[PDB]
Amino acid sequence: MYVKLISSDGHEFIVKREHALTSGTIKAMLSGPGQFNEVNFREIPSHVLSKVCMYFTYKVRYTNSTEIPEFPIAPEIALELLMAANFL
Amino acid sequence: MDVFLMIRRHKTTIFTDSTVFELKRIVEGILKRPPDEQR
Amino acid sequence: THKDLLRFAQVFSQMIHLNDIECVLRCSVLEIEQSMNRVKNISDADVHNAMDNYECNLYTFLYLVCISTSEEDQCKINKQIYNLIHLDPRTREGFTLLHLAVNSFPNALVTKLLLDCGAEVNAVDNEGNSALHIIVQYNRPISDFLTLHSIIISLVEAGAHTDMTNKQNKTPLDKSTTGVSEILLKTQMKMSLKCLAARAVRANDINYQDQIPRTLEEFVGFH
Amino acid sequence: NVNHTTVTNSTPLRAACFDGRLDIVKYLVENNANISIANKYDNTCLMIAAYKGHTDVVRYLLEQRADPNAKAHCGATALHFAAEAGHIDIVKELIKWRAAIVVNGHGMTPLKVAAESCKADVVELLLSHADCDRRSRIEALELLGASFANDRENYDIIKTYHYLYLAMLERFQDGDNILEKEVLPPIHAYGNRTECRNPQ
Ligand SMILES: [Zn+2]
Repeated sequence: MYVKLISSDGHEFIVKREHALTSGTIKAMLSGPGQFNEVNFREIPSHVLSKVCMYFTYKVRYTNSTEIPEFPIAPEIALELLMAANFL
Repeated sequence: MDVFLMIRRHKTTIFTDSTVFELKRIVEGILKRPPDEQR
Repeated sequence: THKDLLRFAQVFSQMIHLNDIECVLRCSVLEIEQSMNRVKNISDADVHNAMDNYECNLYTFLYLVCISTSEEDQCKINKQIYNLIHLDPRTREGFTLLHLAVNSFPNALVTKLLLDCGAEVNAVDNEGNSALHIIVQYNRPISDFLTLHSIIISLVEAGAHTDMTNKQNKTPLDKSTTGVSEILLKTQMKMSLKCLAARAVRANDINYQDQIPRTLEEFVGFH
Repeated sequence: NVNHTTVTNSTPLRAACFDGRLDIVKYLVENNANISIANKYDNTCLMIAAYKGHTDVVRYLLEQRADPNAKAHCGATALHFAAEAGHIDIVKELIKWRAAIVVNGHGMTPLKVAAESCKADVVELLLSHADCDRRSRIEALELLGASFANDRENYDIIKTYHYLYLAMLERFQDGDNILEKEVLPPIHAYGNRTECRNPQ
């Protein structure tokens, strides 16, 4: 009832299943001809998953006014973070 | 309340948000290992 | 009928306050509004019979649709307004029917129906003006709080970027100077990891230099 | 003439101002005018000018360096007096000279008069020249909607709820500076409900 991602570079991570719903294609490839619960997204480096999970948790960090602080800005990894946002 | 644990095991990572023993119990709830072992 | 047709339309507006018909009055410009466009095509100077006749066009729907606001006859009226579904006359400065409707006229019933039938929600004009960029700057905020509510709510449901940028760096939130429109904007948007990432990439002096997919280029150039 | 007039401190210049003919501006207003008068409720020229719906003589009065200060039986000079008058033009005229005002103890703040008047546009114009505390804004917008709930001239239930939503949300943008709504126990006469404080 918790989910765990598999890192293509070799360092997978264990995360809450609340984030599983808040996603683009995780729901897509957690159901279907496969998995009717760990999937290796082999399309990414491991360090990117740290910021992905940080944003994922940040989703519930500020849910339902006015004042919200800034998410930790990626200084130099954003060029690859962009190519990753559309993928998922 | 205010639970936000940046857990980082050996080549293992838990984003888990409780007594220190209860923390080991959560580690057992995942790694399924002895709480004393996961002191 | 350059001014006489507008005169009878004025006559209809008179009986409106004096206390199929609408379809027939529109049938007047059914093709005439299109021959207007054809003559504008024939010569550029022929827009002089037309400068207000774009307005007097949308002026009509500013009244005939105003009173319009049977179901089969209502579908007929939808067909009538469906004339410029794709026959979009590019007006001066790129202001469409929605774009002049938002600017203050300041109506909600006309603006909701023109969106309901279908139009370019994220249409960009000359100098990069957007539909949401105009509504935020209004000089009578406290006077009517029941109209800005409707316009702002209706615009976002159709789909428009709340983090858009003008030719110069001026977001719709930034251009807004009134003290209330900022709140009635900030209480409705959604956020994504994609926009927050692309915003910094565009902000940074580092350029993509065509190292990104082409379909991803207009989620960054727009931002 | 002030000598040939009624007993109670009247002036035929003011009586002519009732007529509002241009002959007044031609002869008497251009020449020397009545300096000052008073009555039971302490009328002065600057008041009766605002009360008169005719404003060319009133504007001309300002053009004659009209004194921006005056008094009555209560503490009212044209901000407690142009409020209920509804002549928005002379309100803008007096704002044009950057005049100020303090509260009237007998009545309320000049902003608060329009709150019970059911009138609305006046508040935004007044707020424009208003550089007072932001705390005033919070309480100056929950009373305009409240009056619409139970009044005579203009009754509209829909605006009442809408005009209070901005009011509460202007109290949660302050960064943990919520000026909460302290309330007494509910009075059985006024129903049995309680004044609301949560956003929902
Ligand atoms: Zn965006």
